[PDB]
Parts: sequence; C-alpha cells; structure tokens
Amino acid sequence: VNSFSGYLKLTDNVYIKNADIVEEAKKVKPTVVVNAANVYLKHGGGVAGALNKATNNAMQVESDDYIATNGPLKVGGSCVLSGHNLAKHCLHVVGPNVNKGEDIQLLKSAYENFNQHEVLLAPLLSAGIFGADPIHSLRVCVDTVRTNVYLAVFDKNLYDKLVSSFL
Ligand SMILES: O=C1CC[C@H](Nc2ncnc3[nH]c4cc(F)ccc4c23)C(=O)N1
Repeated sequence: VNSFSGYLKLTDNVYIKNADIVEEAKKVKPTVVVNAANVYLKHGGGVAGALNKATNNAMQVESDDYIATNGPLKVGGSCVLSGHNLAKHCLHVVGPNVNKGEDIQLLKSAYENFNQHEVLLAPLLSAGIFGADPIHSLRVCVDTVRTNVYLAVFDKNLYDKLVSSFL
C-alpha cells in the first residue's frame, strides 16, 4: 500500500492520473520523482522547468555541479540526484527529443531506467515539448517498465485521449 490517490489502473504495475506532477510530488513526497531531463540538465521548460521552479532553482544548482563533474548524460540515460522539497530523489531521465532529430527507438532505453526503482512518480517520456506522440510513449512505458509507475498527465484533454485509446 502506498499514498498515491485517484489513479486509474492501466496494468498490473502502471497507473495514470490527470495531474500536475509538481503538485502531485508536493502532496505525496514520493521516494522517486522522474524529471523529463535533457543531456545538459538544463531545466528550462516543460516538466523540467516546472520541477526546477518548484525547488527555487536548487535543482538547477545541483545539476550544474553534476555536469561540471561528470559531463552530459546520454540520450536514453539517467542520473539520480536530490528530490529537494518534492521527493526523496529525482531520477533525471533523458528521452529522445524529436524536435532535435533524436532516434525514437531510444525511448525504450529511457524507460528502462525506471526498472531500477520499485515505485516512481513520472511524466510520459518524450511527450510535451520533446515532440513524441504521447500515445506511443504510454505504449512503450507499459511494455518496458516492470516496477510500479504512477504517471501524471498535465493536460486533461490528452489524459482522456490516452485512457480512451489504451489497448
Ligand atoms: O512538455 C511536456 C507536456 C506534457 C507532459 N508534461 C507534464 N506532465 C505532468 N506534469 C506536468 N507539469 C507541467 C508543468 C509545466 F509548467 C509544464 C509541463 C508540465 C507537465 C510532458 O511529458 N512534457
């Protein structure tokens, strides 16, 4: 039993809700919140910009030190950093950005990072400003993640479409 509330159950392990991931994280304080990161951990917009703003830019400060030490992530890769005031940990995961020409096949590799964590609050990878089809992202999530994932979808219209079209 966990503290997530109001989710629709899609499969044995995947749950979905129309919610602002920032507000959901502040309420649940999950062990792991997933950020829709880029390889530079520059949290400018989309989910990343919103999560970073909610930390009063502390996420960005921590991230800049991480990059100065380690260099950029790989597309499809991840790193674990602090969750600040939102969660115990933040798993920064880099899905391919279609608006940069990156290979959508890397979306499965990106979701594989979730399997290192028993329970996660997460957005749909590569959705929103990353330019992929969110219906496809949900399919890859369900077919790749085996741990318990609670998906927050900000847009109510998109949420209804994701549910109604789910196979
Ligand atoms: O760009 C996108 C849009 C679709 C989906 N985004 C989100 N998912 C969940 N909660 C969210 N809260 C936000 C707060 C913001 F200010 C901006 C974006 C989001 C957002 C995604 O995957 N990427």
